[PDB]
Formats: sequence, structure tokens, C-alpha cells
Amino acid sequence: TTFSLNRPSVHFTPSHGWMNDPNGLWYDAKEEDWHLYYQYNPAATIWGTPLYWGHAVSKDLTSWTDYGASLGPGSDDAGAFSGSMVIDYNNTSGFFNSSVDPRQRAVAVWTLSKGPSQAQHISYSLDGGYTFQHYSDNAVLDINSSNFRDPKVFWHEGRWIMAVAESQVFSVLFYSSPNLKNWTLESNFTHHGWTGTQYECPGLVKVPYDSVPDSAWVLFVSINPGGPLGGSVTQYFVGDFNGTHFTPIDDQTRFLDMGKDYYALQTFFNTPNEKDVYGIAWASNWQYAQQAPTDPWRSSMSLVRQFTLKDFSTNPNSADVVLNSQPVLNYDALRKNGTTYSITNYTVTSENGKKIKLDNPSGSLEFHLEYVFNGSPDIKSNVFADLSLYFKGNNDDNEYLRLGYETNGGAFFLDRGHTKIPFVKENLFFNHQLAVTNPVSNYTTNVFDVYGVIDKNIIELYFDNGNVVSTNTFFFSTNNVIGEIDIKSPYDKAYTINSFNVTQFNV
Amino acid sequence: TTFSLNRPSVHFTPSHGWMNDPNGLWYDAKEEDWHLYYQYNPAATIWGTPLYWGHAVSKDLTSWTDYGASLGPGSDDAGAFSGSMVIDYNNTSGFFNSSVDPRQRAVAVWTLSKGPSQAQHISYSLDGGYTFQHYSDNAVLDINSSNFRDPKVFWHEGENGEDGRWIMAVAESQVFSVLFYSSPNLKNWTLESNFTHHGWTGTQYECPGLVKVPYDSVADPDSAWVLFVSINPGGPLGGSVTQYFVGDFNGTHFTPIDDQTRFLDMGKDYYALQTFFNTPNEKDVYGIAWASNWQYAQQAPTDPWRSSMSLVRQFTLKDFSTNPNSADVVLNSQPVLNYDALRKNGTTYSITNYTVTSKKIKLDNPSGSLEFHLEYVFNGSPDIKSNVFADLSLYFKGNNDDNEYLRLGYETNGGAFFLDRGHTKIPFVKENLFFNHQLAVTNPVSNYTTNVFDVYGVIDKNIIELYFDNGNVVSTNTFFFSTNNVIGEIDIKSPYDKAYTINSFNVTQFNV
Ligand SMILES: *[C@@H]1O[C@H](CO)[C@@H](O[C@@H]2O[C@H](CO)[C@@H](O)[C@H](O)[C@H]2NC(C)=O)[C@H](O)[C@H]1NC(C)=O
Ligand SMILES: *[C@@H]1O[C@H](CO)[C@@H](O[C@@H]2O[C@H](CO)[C@@H](O)[C@H](O)[C@H]2NC(C)=O)[C@H](O)[C@H]1NC(C)=O
Ligand SMILES: [Mg+2]
Repeated sequence: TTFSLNRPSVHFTPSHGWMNDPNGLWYDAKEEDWHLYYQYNPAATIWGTPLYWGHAVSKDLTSWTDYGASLGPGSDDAGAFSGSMVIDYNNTSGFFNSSVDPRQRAVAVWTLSKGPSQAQHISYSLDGGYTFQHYSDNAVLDINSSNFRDPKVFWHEGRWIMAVAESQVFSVLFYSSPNLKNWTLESNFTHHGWTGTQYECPGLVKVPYDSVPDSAWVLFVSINPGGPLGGSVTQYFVGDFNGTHFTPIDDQTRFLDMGKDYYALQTFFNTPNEKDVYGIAWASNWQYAQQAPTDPWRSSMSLVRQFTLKDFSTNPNSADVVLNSQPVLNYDALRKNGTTYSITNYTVTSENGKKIKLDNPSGSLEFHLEYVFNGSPDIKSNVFADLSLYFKGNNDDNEYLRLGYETNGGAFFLDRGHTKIPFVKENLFFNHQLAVTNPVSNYTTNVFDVYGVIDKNIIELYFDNGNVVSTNTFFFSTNNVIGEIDIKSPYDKAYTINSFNVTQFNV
Repeated sequence: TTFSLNRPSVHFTPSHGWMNDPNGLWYDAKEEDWHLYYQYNPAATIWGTPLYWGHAVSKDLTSWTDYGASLGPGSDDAGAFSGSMVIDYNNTSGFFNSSVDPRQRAVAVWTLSKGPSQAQHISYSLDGGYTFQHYSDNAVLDINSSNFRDPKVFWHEGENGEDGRWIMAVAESQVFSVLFYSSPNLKNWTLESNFTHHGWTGTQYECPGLVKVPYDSVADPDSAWVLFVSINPGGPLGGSVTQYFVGDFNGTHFTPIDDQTRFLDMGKDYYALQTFFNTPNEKDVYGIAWASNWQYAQQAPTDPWRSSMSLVRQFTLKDFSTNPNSADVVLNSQPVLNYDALRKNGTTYSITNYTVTSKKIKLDNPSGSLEFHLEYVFNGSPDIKSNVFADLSLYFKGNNDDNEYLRLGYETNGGAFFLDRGHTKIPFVKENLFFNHQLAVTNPVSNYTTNVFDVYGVIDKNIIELYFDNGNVVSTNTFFFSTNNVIGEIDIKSPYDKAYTINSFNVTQFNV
């Protein structure tokens, strides 16, 4: 009842220490292992030097083995700031004698921050990405810059292309290299979208496109500080990449996530089928991430997501384009081992009150919800006319997430202030109220689809099969856990729930 | 305890009924009268039809006389939606005999919304903007659309010997389009360009307006063009929002200088900004906005009026960037009030060289309307690290009940300014979950070697505006105290002593 010592079970967290950004994401196809590195301060639960890349491995992006610090700066003064991994199949670096399986030639491209210089180094691994050896005595790219970070490198066919943030000038620099050693400047993408205070963590990616062409390039650009809710946010651009220059199709601003706690998204260098685009993000915000009431670890990661470009618009009378997000979890094992509750053709009304009590609550559930607004004569514009689901919890049912929809605001809401944890009341950037403008799925029926995941301190809401997504953290009291889901509305028969599956995860 | 009956004193509110976006703003240079029109329902405090244009007049953009319903749709079901006003000096409309002063030849260009149709009509006034007459018993720009609204018109002086034209900016809303039509005579219109899918599209483009704005260049021209586009639904905070683009107008096309997204106001309750057709200086650009959010506006706890307007602001383009290592360009906003009259009819307070340690201000004969200025700086402290809330807060408490208060300040770990507007007894503020309690803005320093933050606030009963870095950043929000409970005391607090230093703090209550 001062800290919130409930730890996620399907979002990766460090065993201990401060975790702050996904790094070196790659997939080892011989061992069938997913590798997730992260910025890590092992000494404490706030950002500090020396900063390493923590390292964790998963068979299924659901269960993580955290091996702790792996890649390091080389002195207490410095940081192994963010960066990426690549698989040098053809041995362009020349680091790899025949004895290293081509599928495991992991080379890491990363920012050294020391004093006033941020410059990019490379370090190859000769043990499948568990330890690393620094290439030479020096960096491979130094521009006498203090803000020069977050290299994300891919193979373009062919050369290596690097995207780096010259953060303070709002620039993604693009650099090419034959061998990962000699880098030459190629184009300077600058002053696009929502600029905030800095550009951080760029990553350029080719993404499938389910039309109604085959693919499209996408540039991710993270922003901190200066995001529209406060602090950090992640935006993206849709366009094409000519080998040197990135050209956005349009002049639109697009956020990946409409919640306050989603930042520093990075994509896996590779996936098993070599087409799908997966990526993960740090699940917090820089305004309050180091004061989060968790111990002995601090930051959490989001779920992995699959990104595909879809034709979509926010109303039925126009045409636009949007990055759909589908969640990647091991749902076979999670749903087999877990207990499901459900509702159908339920017209919400005070007389027929309905609720779901969860047997042996675990704090980790998913749900699909399908609802419609029937309207009522008694609803008009000067009343709050909401369909609320209170996710109440087992030991203190005064701590709850309140989530739902209201006509007169035409939107979905998340209330995350109802908790005894002091932090949520004391830190004034942890907003109680969050909103998302969720489209219907079918404009002749006006059916709303929400799919959500709850894991102890974090909730992710995917609207309209993943066209809109909102990720936020909550903090219940310790060992308080969601055990009752309660359905309410002050207007009888005003709403109707077609479908409402819950599935508690037993973990 | 349920309804917050405190009416704003320097912001415009109708006598009674529901008020919505600003419309037909112009300046009468003959009588020196500012004319404001508003989306209006007099029959209730919620939107409904028939919607009229309410009319207000003011000498100083500070005190307004409300004249009620002036422009109407002519039918019960229908609605007289947003539009703008032009002064047809050289009588290009063919409506004005010479007994009508040129400075007074007022033509309203507005949207008629009736059943499934939304089309642009024009009406005109022969008594300087109080009564109006519809022209032709038909629209002047129809495109059988259901989402075709909010025409904002200005005059484009032709160069070389080309005559010059009226330019209309309209919203083809659902397709995120500002269409630019020209006309010689405000009657026959022709499509010139289709500005589409820019910035923050949200759900709909609404209330567009093209303007040319002075430019204070201190970089490495004289003017630049600005395009205002309002978005609702789909603002990032939820509901409504106003963005702007910076660029050039070549006579048919607006062309932005980048693909940046710039919000005019970072608060939750600043929407549908319209600029005045004309100003006294013929070069300054003034704008007014509707001070609420569509998500909760028709639920606000006020009677017998529902919406308020913001202060008029003076918009000027300056060189600005959010860090000291880059260049960019920003729309600076500068409040426009009758400060001479207000401050001299009113009571001042000061505080200097103050370093915060475990001071309060009692306002004498509280009026509830006040301005304040604040310069502060952060000093550091052994006891402040990344895992604490090290805030400098200012609690504007209430006289009758002081458990209702605004809490605004800065915090170092979040590097940003906050406003907490939840602390009140008014049920609406707890019941409506779209009425955010906590608002934030990433306010810059005003000098990067002194690290001094500058903040100018205006707090009229139930509405607060904040300007940062001399108006490079603005955040506007409504708040609701109990009936007859205006701001009485401001207490300055910080949990870390000597961490912050308030160099200046000039409060000035308005006795209006
Ligand atoms: C202005 O441009 C927009 C966007 O290109 C046009 O919008 C299209 O309108 C039709 C209906 O007539 C829709 O079915 C399309 O989906 C819209 N396109 C897009 C991209 O959203 C609009 O018609 C244009 N208006 C004029 C007057 O030219
Ligand atoms: C990439 O483009 C940006 C944008 O023009 C360049 O930014 C300038 O950098 C200097 C110092 O390096 C600053 O004083 C200027 O203010 C920056 N300009 C702007 C508009 O912010 C940047 O230098 C370019 N970098 C490379 C490597 O080409
Ligand atoms: Mg309207």
C-alpha cells in the first residue's frame, strides 16, 4: 500500500535494476531463440552510468530468461546507449571465420555516450549474442556531436543502411556502408511530423500492405520530451525509400500508440518467416518512469506487435492508410492453461445486473468486447451516458480500472486513478483520465470491437482489430489483483453487449 | 453544490442558451466596434435546431453587449452553421448603394445545414451588422455534400495588373480537405485548390482559415502565410483541437514550408479559432476561439448559458525552437485585453528574489478575475534525484471553500508545467471522465544560459489561460468551482527547500 509490488507475467521486466529501451532485437533461427536487449542500469532502479545492454531470450515472446548485463561502455563514465543488431550472413565485416554459423553472425551497432561525445561503435558476438567484442580501438562514426544516437541498421539490396538520430536538430541521418566500418552520409531527413524536443530512436522498415501495391516503407521516430500528452511518444511516417532518401507519401502525423506509456519502439532485425514485421516498445513515459512505484525493477516492456499497413480511415466517407498492430503472444498455451468466462446478447440494464467473478484471480487477463449503442429517449447531450466495465480487484475492490465508452464524447475512456498507491496521486503527469477515439468496425451495424490485455500494472487496448492502440500502466496495491469485472450503465437498455469473453491467464 | 454559477467577466458568454464557435468576426472602423458572432441556441443550454448566429459588440474586446439572435436559417429543422464576414469595400457584391459606408459593407458567408444538405449561403447587412438579409433564396456554393462547411473568406490583392479576388477556405470535412475557391463577386465561386490530408487529420477537418501574418525574423521575410485547421473529433487529448501550418499562398495554392504539425493551443478547451476579417492597423492578425471541448461542452455545469469564448490573441510568427541547438518557426500568441483599464481599476501584488522554503497571498475583495506573471528558476539540491516529485506548485485556493483549488506549477523530473483542475466539489468534474484533471505543457526557458522560465496566466472565473516564453506556447482550460467561490488565496509550495527560486510574481486582480 505504498509500492505496487505486482510484477507483470507476460510483459518482460528486468529481474532487478532500471530498464529503459529495447535494443539489439534479433532472431536466432538455428536455436529458434528471440533476443531482446535493453538499456539497463543494474546498480539501481533509476537511470545511471555505467549503462549496459541487458539481455534476455525467449522461445515464444511470452516467457523471458533475463541474463542481465552483456554489452558495456568500457568505463564508469560512459553509456552503451541505444542501438541495434544485424546478421552479417555474407561476413561483410569480416569478423567471422567459417566456424560461426551464418545465422548467428550477430553484429551490434550502438551509441557510446561519454562526456560530451555520442558516437557509433560496432561490436560482434562470436557466441550467438551472449558476449561481445569491440571492433577496433575507436568508433566507426563520430561527427563531434553531443546528440548523435540510436543507430538502426538494415541490409538494403547491396549495402548496409543506418538510420541515426541527430536528435537536437530533429534529423534522422541515413548512412551507407559496405562493411559496417566505413560509413558515408547519404541523406538528412529533418523537421517532419510531431517534432517535440528531440528525435530519438529512428528505425526504417519495409512493411506488408493489405490493400482493398504489396509493401510500403515506414520510418519510426520516437519523441522525448515534448509529446502531446507530455513526455515521450512514438510517431511514424508512411512512404518510400529510394536507396538514399526517405520520401513520405503525405504530410500527416501518425502516432503508433494513443496511450501515455509507449516509447522507443524497435523492430526485430529478422523474424522466422522473413516477411512479418515485429517490434516491441518500452512501456513507460520519461516524465514519471523513474518514480514508478515498483521494486526491485522499474521499467516494463510492451507486448511484441505485428505491424501491417492497412487501408483505413477514421470515418466512412474517406480513404487513408494506417499501421495496424496485432499482438504477438503464445495464445495456444496461454488459453489452454487458462479459464474463460463469457456473455452474449446482453442488453445492459440496472434490473438485469451482470458481472464476472474470476476464479483464483491471477492479475493477467485478456478480453474481447463487442458492443453497440442502441440509444434511449432519455439520453441527450447534457448527461454522461456511459457503458462502463469496472475491473475491480480481489483484496480491495476500491482499486479498479474503469474502462468503457460514452456517446456524448463519442469515445472510449480509461480511468486509472482509483488506487491507494500514493504515486498515482502525487505525480501530476500520471494522468488519471485517458481517451481514445475508437472507430466502429462496420458502419451499417455500428459495432465496436475492443480487445484488451491486463498484466498486473499494464493494460493495452486494441480497437478495431488493431487500427487504434492505447497502452498505459496502472498500479494496484501489492497483491491486489483484478478478480471481478462489473458491467454498468445509468441508462437501461441504452447499450447492448453482443459478446464479452474474458480469459484469465494462469501464470 | 451541483452547478457552478460563476460567469466569466473578461471572456464573452451569452446571456442564456448554448454558444458554440466564433463567427463573422469583423471590425467596424467607422464606429470602432468589434463584431463577434456565435453559433447559438437560445431555446436551451444544449446544441439544437434551429441554430442561429448570436451577435455581440465590443469597444475594447473586453466588455461585450449581447444582442441575441441575428442571422437565422429561416426554418425550424434547419441550422445556420459557421461562417465568416467580409467588408465589401468596393461593392463587388452589387448589394450596397452609396448611402452604405464602404467600411460597413458587411457580407456574411455561412453554411446552411438543413436535412442532409450543407451548402454555403451569403447574407448581407445594411445597418452595420445587426440585421441581415439572405441573398437569392438559393446557395452560392453547393456540391451535394453532407459535410461541406465553415467558409472563411479574405481578399487577395492581385499583383501586376490582375484584378484581385475573394478567397474562400472551406472544409470538406470527412475527407480532411480545406478547399480554396475564388470569386470576383462573392456569388460565382470556382475551385482553385484542394489542401488535403495534412497534419493531424483526426476525424474531420473543421473551421479553416487562411491568413497572412507578420514575421519577426532573427535567424541565420517580412511575412508568411498561416493556415488554421480545427479537428474534431480526434484530438490527441480527445475531442477538439486547433492546428496550424506555416507556408505561402501563391494565389491558388497553400504550400507549407515543412510537414510539421503545430498545435495553436496545448490545452483542452481551445477550438474553432476564427481570425477577424480586418484589424485597425490593417496588418495585425487577431483571433478568437471557443473555450471548451466538444466531448463535454454541452454538459458543463453553468446556467443559463453554456459556452464561453477565449481572449482574442495577436498572432505573429517568430523564430523559435524547443532546444537551444536548432532552428524552427512558431506562431507566437499575445493576449489582447484592455490592460490599461483593467489594471488601473484593479489591485496589484508582487514578490521578488524569493527562494522557496517551508509564503502565501490573500486577495483583497476577491473578484475571481486576475492576471499573474511568473519568472522562476531551478537551483538543484542534494536531495533531488530521478525518483521523486520535486515540484514548484502554486495553489490558487477559493475564498468560501478552499478545498477547491487550482494547482499549477513546474516539475524538474518531468521537465514540464502542470495544471490540476480536479480539486472541486462540482460533481460534473468527477462524473465526466473526458474532463481531464491533469494537463501538461513542455514549456521552454526564455534564455538558455540563465534557465529562467516565464509564465503569464489569466484566470477569469471558470477559465484559465497560460502563455509560456512570451507566448510561444499557450494552454487554455476550463475549471469549475462551486457557486460563489472565486479564487481567494495563492500559496507557493515545494517539498525541497531552496530547490526553486521565484524571481518575480506580479498578481493583479481585476475589479470589474
Ligand atoms: C478533395 O480531395 C479529397 C481527397 O483526395 C477528395 O476526397 C474523396 O471523396 C470521395 C467522395 O466523393 C471519397 O469516396 C474518397 O475516398 C475521397 N478521397 C480521399 C483520399 O479521402 C475530394 O473529393 C476532393 N474534393 C474536390 C472538390 O475536389
Ligand atoms: C541535417 O539537417 C539539419 C537541419 O538543417 C542540420 O541542422 C543544423 O545544425 C547546426 C549545427 O550542426 C545548427 O546550428 C542548425 O540550427 C541546424 N539547423 C536546423 C534547421 O535546426 C544538421 O546540421 C544536418 N546534419 C548533417 C550531418 O547534414
Ligand atoms: Mg457547428
